[PDB]
Amino acid sequence: ELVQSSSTGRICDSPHQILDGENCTLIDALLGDPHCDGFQNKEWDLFVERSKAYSNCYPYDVPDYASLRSLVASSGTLEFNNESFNWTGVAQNGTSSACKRRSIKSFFSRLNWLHQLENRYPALNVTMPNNDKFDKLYIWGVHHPSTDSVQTSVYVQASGRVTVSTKRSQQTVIPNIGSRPWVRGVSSRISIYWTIVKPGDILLINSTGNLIAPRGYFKIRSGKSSIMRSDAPIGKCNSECITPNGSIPNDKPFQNVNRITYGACPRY
Amino acid sequence: DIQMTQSPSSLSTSVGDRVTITCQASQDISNFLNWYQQKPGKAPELLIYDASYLQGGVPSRFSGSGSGTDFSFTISSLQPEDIATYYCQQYNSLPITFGQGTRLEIKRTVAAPSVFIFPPSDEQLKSGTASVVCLLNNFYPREAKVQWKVDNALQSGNSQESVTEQDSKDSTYSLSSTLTLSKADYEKHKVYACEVTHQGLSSPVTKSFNR
Amino acid sequence: QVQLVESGGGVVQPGRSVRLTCAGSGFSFSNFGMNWVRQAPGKGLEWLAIISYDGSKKWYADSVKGRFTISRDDAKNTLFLQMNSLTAEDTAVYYCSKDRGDVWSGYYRGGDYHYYFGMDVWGQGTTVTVSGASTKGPSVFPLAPSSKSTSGGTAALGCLVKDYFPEPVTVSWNSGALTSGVHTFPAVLQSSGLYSLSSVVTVPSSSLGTQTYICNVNHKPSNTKVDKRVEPK
Ligand SMILES: *[C@@H]1O[C@H](CO[C@@H]2O[C@H](CO)[C@@H](O[C@@H]3O[C@H](CO)[C@@H](O)[C@H](O)[C@@H]3O)[C@H](O)[C@H]2NC(C)=O)[C@@H](O)[C@H](O)[C@H]1NC(C)=O
Ligand SMILES: *[C@@H]1O[C@H](CO)[C@@H](O[C@@H]2O[C@H](CO)[C@@H](O)[C@H](O)[C@H]2NC(C)=O)[C@H](O)[C@H]1NC(C)=O
Ligand SMILES: *[C@@H]1O[C@H](CO)[C@@H](O)[C@H](O)[C@H]1NC(C)=O
Repeated sequence: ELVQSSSTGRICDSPHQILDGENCTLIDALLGDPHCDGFQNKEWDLFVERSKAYSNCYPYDVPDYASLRSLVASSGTLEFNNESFNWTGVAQNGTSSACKRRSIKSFFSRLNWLHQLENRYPALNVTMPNNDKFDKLYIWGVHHPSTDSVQTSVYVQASGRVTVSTKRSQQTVIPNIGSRPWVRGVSSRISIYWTIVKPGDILLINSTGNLIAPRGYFKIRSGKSSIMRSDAPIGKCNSECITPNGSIPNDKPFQNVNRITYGACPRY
Repeated sequence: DIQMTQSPSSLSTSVGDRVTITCQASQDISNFLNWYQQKPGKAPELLIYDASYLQGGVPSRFSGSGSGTDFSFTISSLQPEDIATYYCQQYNSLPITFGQGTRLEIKRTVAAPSVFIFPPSDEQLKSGTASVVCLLNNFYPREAKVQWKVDNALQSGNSQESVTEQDSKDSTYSLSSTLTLSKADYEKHKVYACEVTHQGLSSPVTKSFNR
Repeated sequence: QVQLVESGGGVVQPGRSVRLTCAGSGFSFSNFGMNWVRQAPGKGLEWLAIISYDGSKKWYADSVKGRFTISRDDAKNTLFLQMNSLTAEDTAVYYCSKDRGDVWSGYYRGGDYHYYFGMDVWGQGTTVTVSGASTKGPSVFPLAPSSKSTSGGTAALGCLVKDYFPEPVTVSWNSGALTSGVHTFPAVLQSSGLYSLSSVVTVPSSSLGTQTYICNVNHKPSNTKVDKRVEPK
């Protein structure tokens, strides 16, 4: 008679494909944190983030974190298709000590840190057509140096400017030079942004410094997948309903265990 | 909820010596640790941030080091303008917690206190109360034990003491313990004694009166 | 000039609300957060609360959570701290400090936006006193010298400034003419809610019969000046 109030305590890996977060969140796996290299091109129906997760790369920030977290979560895939942009006149594959991959200075595997090339840095203009029948998700960023000498030593430009535009939208970011508290031995930050390119629309980038260029796109779609914050371990069982407190049988008409759920779950 | 332990609670060095105070955190806080200076009566002043870096305008004699759980704070050459209490603060997670504090003092006096006793004045008796004042003048170190005796019986809970800062000349402390009683309870007894236990004293000194 | 000036500190009755104000000039205030820190008399520094740059990130200490609420006014560049249901432990010098947090210095961990950093700019601190006592002038009593207050060639005498409120009191001897050998001790808070201290001075024992010794006690909260002559018994 009374509605269900008990959970098994674990989340069943069936029938829904459950990709677990462990030390990696969806955004760190999206950017390519070295300790998240095992999540490349991996799909899911429900991605579960853990409280023990942590970042171990370059200190960054995402201004609108939630919307970018919900875009990748609803698509249910981290499929990345590399694209060759014409970064003529600049150097690529910038690395840092705060992002160690295989005990070597590295960077976000999905980002290309453009820096100076022989004390020369031209106004980069590149385009990308998007000839497909689906939306593309480009992940780019803007680097915030610590002092004016770092801004000069890396880009040889007194003021940086970055602009990412399409046929519908445009995004302009200005780097803010200043001293940040040291994080993994770095007094600098990076601001991560994104731009959706619809079919038939062209991507455009006019940057005169501090560009964290992308290496490609992700296949985005408003699918059925989602994301959930939970610490309950994943067990070997089947269960049509899933809650942050664990899997739940969907036989009773209601349930009072948590307001968040996924699947054919009776009302909370 | 991260605990910050700071040792020692106080120390005493001369001018020109190397002073080193530390700070131990209850868990790994990486380099998210800061050091402040609080001169007497003023507000805290930031000196070391991110464990290792020195804030602008601060002399080079100051420095910090450490990562994880143990951090150190070092003054290569102590100066008279460095007499203050230094704290350590974290920011690894919420809540942000401070340290206990470490007071800087001066050594090398090691002189015994001068003990005096003051019976309650006749004007205070008229008001209905009675306060016997015991004085420990110019002594070092700070550690001092003052016990009250009313007709040879040890007292407790009915006295209060206050200590001055180190004198700017001889670096000695002064203490004043106040035994508070009503006049009715004061006139019930005859001998009121103040026994003082200090390191510089061979035997405990007891000053007393009658009535 | 980068400064932080605060006000709103005063004597307030227990169980009543108090609003602390802190405004600063000389820097981009809407570009950092702010912190509150109090210091109990003679005790160490206790941290209290934090606001981020946009007021969306706030955190209260567990000893303070629920009781106090912290607010921000960027239009006037002013920081606030509402204090409700004040108990006796809240007697402390409340300081105003800076986040040291650039809006962009928000490095992400797993899911923790790590905006909280140290404090680089401090205020002056307003004295906030919570008690049910009222304004009163102290009762000064002489600590007369005698044979029990003689060490070698000197003699000890003083005055007992007992039962006043609130702090502070200023004590001088002979209108400031006698300064050497004077020890005015920090006041103690007796269980009656009033303050009390003693101010002693060591003088030559050969001048007790001729020299006049007068302590000058002044307590501006009660507008009372007292001059007591300390004479031998
Ligand atoms: C998420 O991270 C998991 C990390 O597991 C930890 O890995 C470290 C690697 O060094 C182990 O550190 C040890 O620490 C000991 C002292 O505490 C040293 O004596 C020892 O030499 C070694 O350095 C640590 O024991 C280990 N376990 C912990 C911290 O409980 C990893 O296991 C997961 O696979 C990873 N999940 C991912 C990547 O999805
Ligand atoms: C990005 O830079 C390119 C550099 O050529 C711009 O291309 C031309 O910009 C001028 C600006 O006055 C226009 O008049 C031309 O029509 C542009 N195209 C060509 C083929 O010359 C481009 O416009 C810049 N991006 C944006 C959004 O303006
Ligand atoms: C940069 O790194 C990528 C990573 O695979 C590699 O493919 C590429 O050849 C490197 N060099 C350039 C110029 O992109």
